[PDB]
Amino acid sequence: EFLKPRLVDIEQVSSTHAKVTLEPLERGFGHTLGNALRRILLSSMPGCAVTEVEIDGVLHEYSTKEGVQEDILEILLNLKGLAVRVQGKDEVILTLNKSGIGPVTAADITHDGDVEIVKPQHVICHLTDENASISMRIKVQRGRGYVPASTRPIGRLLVDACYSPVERIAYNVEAARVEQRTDLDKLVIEMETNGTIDPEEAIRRAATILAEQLEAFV
Amino acid sequence: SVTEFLKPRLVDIEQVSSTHAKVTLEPLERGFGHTLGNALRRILLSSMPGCAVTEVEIDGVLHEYSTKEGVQEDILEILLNLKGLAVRVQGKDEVILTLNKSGIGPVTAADITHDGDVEIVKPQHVICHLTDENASISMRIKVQRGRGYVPASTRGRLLVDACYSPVERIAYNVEAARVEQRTDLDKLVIEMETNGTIDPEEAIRRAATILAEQLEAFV
Amino acid sequence: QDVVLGLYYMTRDCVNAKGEGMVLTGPKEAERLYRSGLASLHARVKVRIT
Amino acid sequence: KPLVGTGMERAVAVDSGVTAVAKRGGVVQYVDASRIVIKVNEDEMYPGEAGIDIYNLTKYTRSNQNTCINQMPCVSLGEPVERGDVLADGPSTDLGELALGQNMRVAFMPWNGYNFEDSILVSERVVQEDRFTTIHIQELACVSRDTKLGPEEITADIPNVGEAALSKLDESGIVYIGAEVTGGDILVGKVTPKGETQLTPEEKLLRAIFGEKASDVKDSSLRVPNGVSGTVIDVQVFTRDGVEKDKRA
Amino acid sequence: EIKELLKLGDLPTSGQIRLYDGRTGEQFERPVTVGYMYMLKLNHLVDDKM
Repeated sequence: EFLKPRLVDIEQVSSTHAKVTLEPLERGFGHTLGNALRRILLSSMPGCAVTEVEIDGVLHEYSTKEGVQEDILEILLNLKGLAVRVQGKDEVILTLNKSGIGPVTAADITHDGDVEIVKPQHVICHLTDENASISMRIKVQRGRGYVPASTRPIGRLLVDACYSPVERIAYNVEAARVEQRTDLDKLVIEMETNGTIDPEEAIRRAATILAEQLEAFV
Repeated sequence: SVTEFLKPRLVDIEQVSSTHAKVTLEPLERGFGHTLGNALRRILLSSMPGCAVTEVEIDGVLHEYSTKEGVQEDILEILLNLKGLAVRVQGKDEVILTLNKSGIGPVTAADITHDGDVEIVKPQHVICHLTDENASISMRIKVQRGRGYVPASTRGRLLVDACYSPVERIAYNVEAARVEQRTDLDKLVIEMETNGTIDPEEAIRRAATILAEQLEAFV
Repeated sequence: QDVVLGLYYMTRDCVNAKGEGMVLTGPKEAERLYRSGLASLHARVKVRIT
Repeated sequence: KPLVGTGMERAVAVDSGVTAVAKRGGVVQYVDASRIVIKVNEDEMYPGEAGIDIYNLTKYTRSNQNTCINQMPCVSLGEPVERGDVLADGPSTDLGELALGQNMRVAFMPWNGYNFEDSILVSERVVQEDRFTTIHIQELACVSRDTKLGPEEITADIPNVGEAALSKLDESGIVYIGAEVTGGDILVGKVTPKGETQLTPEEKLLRAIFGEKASDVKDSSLRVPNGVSGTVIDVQVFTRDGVEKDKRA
Repeated sequence: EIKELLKLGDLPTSGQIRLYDGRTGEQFERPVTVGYMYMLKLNHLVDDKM
């Protein structure tokens, strides 16, 4: 009867994109599982994108702050790409306080050890003069998919939500000459995340989602 | 809150004669209709356990475009009829059945020797028409249990394309579903037609079991 | 324009494609073969048509 | 930055007065979101006056077509600049090259009829990246005039509407800057003594018997057009000579 | 020159690559033309027309 595939290798190429292996797979099941897992991963993976941002002297996102080279809109756009991991809390409020010339990066955020910033070098903005400072509050929540700010004080700036750690998924079906048996498929899934989700955890969540959806008629 | 989705239910199962059915699921999450339908279709028409006529030997035929006296159907047509001969067999993998008959008229499936544990699901399935008296059709059909569709092109004995999978046709049709407020959802609509070995619902549930078992190593 | 192109591509033949020359038991078998990837959409065959 | 251009993008961008072309070469002494200060080189410096160029970038402002005109600096601190080089790039420009749109990955094939005649099928990634998101600035003018039956007033005491609808207004009856208004919201609620007629003794007695305190003030109350949302970025009050400008003004 | 520049990269000289269907995961025969084209968002927005 059917051989059950299992996770045999997690080949971490870089910090962001990994390459997991599922083996063994019968004829045809390789493509079926690859496409199903690709759709599930690209569709529904929990993420921790920013939701709201509050700068002290800013009333709306179409203004400017003295000494900041970037418009508030560009700051919000940069934050929208911030990759962050939260473990214990569904919702957290990070703080960023910086003063003096230089690139205000994601590493200037308050540590808050329960929250991990995967790209400390991710530039947020630039400060041009010594007497210019940015003191701002960022609201990071768990979620799923894409939640535009339009669907969901006069100082609160909403940034569109991008709760999707995955960025690219590609599955290849190769030949697995193992178990003294020929024409057994091996599914190599190369997944490029933003660094906030474990590839093994991502595959596990995708399989769990597919099984839960499949339980409706079994 | 970010882990539980809209788990669908079999909202409508409208059916026609037992070899055909139409199942409907709603409301599926955005995009899940296509993936579920594609996975089910692939598993059902590519890898489903079953048994069908694998190869038939005639007493006096050694070539595909051969001729027999007194049979209206050509070798091609009788091979086609045997291809659609739905057969159910017990745990035994391969079995050989014999068909012997003389006289003017149809040669139905029931005409096959009833001895053995092989069960015929379409007894009135026409295999051939023989029009004369002195000619007698004598043949042996070998049926094996397989894992989908295996064309005879994959390599006086005649090879028949073995269609092990019970399903004759399957097609999913993802449509638009509705919820209290959400609208960008899916309404999976499976339409199945089987050869009669098992019911369409049984085929769907077997495919779901196969997929879930294949995913037990991660869940 | 798109439907006619799709139908023109569907109903067409080439001298040699996958699953050519095999005899089919009906249109349902043809669709099963095409979806399963065992025969090209445009390959000369024999089909039992009613 | 069109990947496949023709070499005329830079000329078009520079010649049209949308960028901040450096009048004289020098070194960028200061640069923020709304200003550039270039310390001119000694070679190009006139005698006497000193002599550093100041470019005040035009931030978010309305165009004739209700688009957004916004100049963003394209230079950093201490970066040398030559004469004629772009310091800030206006709308539809990247590093001084005309960029009217966005370049993205396109495939030519029919797709289930969703690109049937001339339709385009766009992925959710295009809208996720907000690359074709546009800012449109819209101007709404409420004019209080001196009509018959008295003048018009910009007071916040709007009849027939609760305090919830008037929460976003200040004490002077004008919306706050930065308030997120949607269709139907009252931006500047003006109600005028130009209301309705006066009721004769029997008529007025009957009206008061019904238990209603409708006054001689009607509701004009400029409000956002239905279906239009956004954020208020500027409020300008032009007052005629001798009118006792209000607290908001 | 376009072919030469394509070959300088690891791209096919024909300008057409092989694409797979996002829904079914099945390869599209007849390799399709994929590139990078400059879309413009013209000032005719639906919400200004409805």
